[PDB]
Amino acid sequence: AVQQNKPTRSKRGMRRSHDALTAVTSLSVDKTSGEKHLRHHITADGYYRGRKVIAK
Amino acid sequence: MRHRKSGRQLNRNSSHRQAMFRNMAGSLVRHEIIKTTLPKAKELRRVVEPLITLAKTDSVANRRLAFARTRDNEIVAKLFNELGPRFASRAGGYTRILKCGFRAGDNAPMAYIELVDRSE
Amino acid sequence: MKRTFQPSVLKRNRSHGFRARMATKNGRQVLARRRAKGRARLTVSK
Amino acid sequence: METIAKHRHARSSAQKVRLVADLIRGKKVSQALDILTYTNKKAAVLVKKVLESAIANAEHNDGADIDDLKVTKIFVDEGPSMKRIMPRAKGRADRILKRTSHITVVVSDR
RNA sequence: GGUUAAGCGACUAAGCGUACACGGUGGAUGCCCUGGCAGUCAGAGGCGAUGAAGGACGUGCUAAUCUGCGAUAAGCGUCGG
RNA sequence: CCCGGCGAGGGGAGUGAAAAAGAACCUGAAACCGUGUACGUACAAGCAGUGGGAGCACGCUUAGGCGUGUGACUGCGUACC
RNA sequence: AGGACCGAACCGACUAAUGUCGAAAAAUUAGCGGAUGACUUGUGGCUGGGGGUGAAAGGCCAAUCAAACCGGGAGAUAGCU
RNA sequence: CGAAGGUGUGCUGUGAGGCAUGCUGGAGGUAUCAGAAGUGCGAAUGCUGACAUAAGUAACGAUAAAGCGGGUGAAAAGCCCGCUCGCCGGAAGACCAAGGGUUCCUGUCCAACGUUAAUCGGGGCAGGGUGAGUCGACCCCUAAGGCGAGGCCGAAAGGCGU
RNA sequence: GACGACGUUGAUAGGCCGGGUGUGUAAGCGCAGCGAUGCGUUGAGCUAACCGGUACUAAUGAACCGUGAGGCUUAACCU
Repeated sequence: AVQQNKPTRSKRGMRRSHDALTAVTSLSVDKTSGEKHLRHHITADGYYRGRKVIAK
Repeated sequence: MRHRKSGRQLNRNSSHRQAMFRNMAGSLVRHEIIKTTLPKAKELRRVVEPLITLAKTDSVANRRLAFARTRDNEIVAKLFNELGPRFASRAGGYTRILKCGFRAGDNAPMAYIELVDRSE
Repeated sequence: MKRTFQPSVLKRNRSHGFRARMATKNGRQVLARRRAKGRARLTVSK
Repeated sequence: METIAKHRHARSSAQKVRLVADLIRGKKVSQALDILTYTNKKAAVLVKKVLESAIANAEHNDGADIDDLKVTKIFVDEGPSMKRIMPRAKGRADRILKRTSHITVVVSDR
């Protein structure tokens, strides 16, 4: 539970070698509305494969 | 170790779990759409689809059966009285899940459950 | 737990009050040191 | 022509804003707005509210061009601390310091 | 010029190291004074029941606190500058 | 004036000798923290330096080669009080 | 009638758990001993450091007690780090 | 037409150091030779201020419990309403004394505080509200008990007491 | 985190019809009983994850990283 001899800022870096946020670059474009949602999701205006699905 | 089990626990005791899925399914058919998280959406489906299955073949005894599982006759009033000819032909599924997005409250995978036949 | 300061103003007044501490000569020196050490609140006042 | 926007004293920590403002290093703006509109975090609330304020400083003060407009440098650097006192058990305290951070967004056409 | 094999063989760098350029936090150094200590020189060497030292509560154009003052309350009269 | 939540914060403009003097305000070191460029680095172990040293990268002279950065690999080497 | 029985309140702390950088500088869940007495609680007083008080443990005297705490002797003294 | 200080740089001395200079800096510095000391820091589990590390780990404070729709709004698991669900009920209900002293309420705001966000709050800004011949005290009467005119007693204070 | 099965050229999941399984004579009517209840309907009814099928819903066109015949020298075979 304790540290006896403080690790350098070197090894503090290499522990942070894998924290990097996964990119969500894979956007989609609508079939018959042309707008952009996230893939397998709905827009801000209720479109999903060219349908007013939620009408909100 | 879950190997070939089912019915996710959703981090509540069984007594709490069953009593929520009542009052979401009561809430589901009254407003016809709900926003929930993804698993509750994914597992309200496995609970509600018995109801409109056991309400096409209308009987006297099945009224209490959807009252023993519901204890809400106003929801039972919408069943059997509109839902009958609404679902004669759908041999099977009645929910088109929609993956909406992300809860700005606490980063949940939000979603949308509906009955299929929508015109309002 | 029953913590030590279970307060009052009736215990407080007749112990650490003005006329209590400015009764005797041994009390009076405290009132004549809190003066000279320049404290605002002399002993206890409401 | 070059322009810079800064949000000073953003109420978080340096590694919390370093992680999403690592992806938008060396990007164009419209792919950066689209990688920050759908990153589910709090720093993506922070700097995407400021990265759009940087392109405002182009279309208004510097180069109105936004289509082919790059982001050159972006580096979140530390700020002060709100040293409150946290109570730990058995009578002893704990000097918490609520962290605070500064972010620059630098926008130009290299 | 092509072909099989044999030997040898960089640029890759998730991060990390070092030097420079860049700030980031930080508030040390130099500089500054109506702050304070030690004394020289005279003067005083007391205030107090024709109500003290130290305080409370009020007073202005005012919300507050400091200074001053006290139902005549940031001030009255009086003789001067 | 633009952007923002008619927030915070910030970029221009105007004052000003200067806003890398802006109310957290003269000067602003070090620890610590990042940005960029250059080099080394994923078969090598060990007080992390020193002696030697290829290549690469640069300021240059004067084109013969020094200066600075890094430093593969190698010889020794078990911190201070 | 009972310093009588059973058992809540109230009280006390027996056993185990948990906790023991605690939710707490002595607790929480499961039980346990009593519960019209030599009991329990509230409020207002009295006693005082070689002194109080004690169904006596050197227990208690503001989480500290084989002599409390603050200031003053006093910058004690230290053949000792 | 740039003092000290800071920050690099080329030179220089056997070392402690010195001298010239680029940038930053914006008003003070001090030769030569001598005089006096709060005169040179790595340690003392030294003091003080600041910043690392463990670590983005642990934990979020009782294992009474949520779920949905609408609205306000820039953004809503937590705020306001409605609809059910679940928990306390010799209490986790409602009044009072103690003790706290605006903590109650409307408008408004989210920097900070609330172990999170927050339009909400016992938070900040502003205003408002507490109305008694009978309620409690003050007031008339004593207990335990404290002072204590004369007095007794004691180096002095002061102790006991009518 | 990996490995595996599918993504409308679909049985990968949920639903659904049936079967299987488990519990036992559902409810509601009528009869017998003043009544509790017993009988008939009725080995009915209800049935988590099990097995066999059915696309009813959910598993989209893309977008994306990954490229553009692969260095030096010698030998042995192509001519």
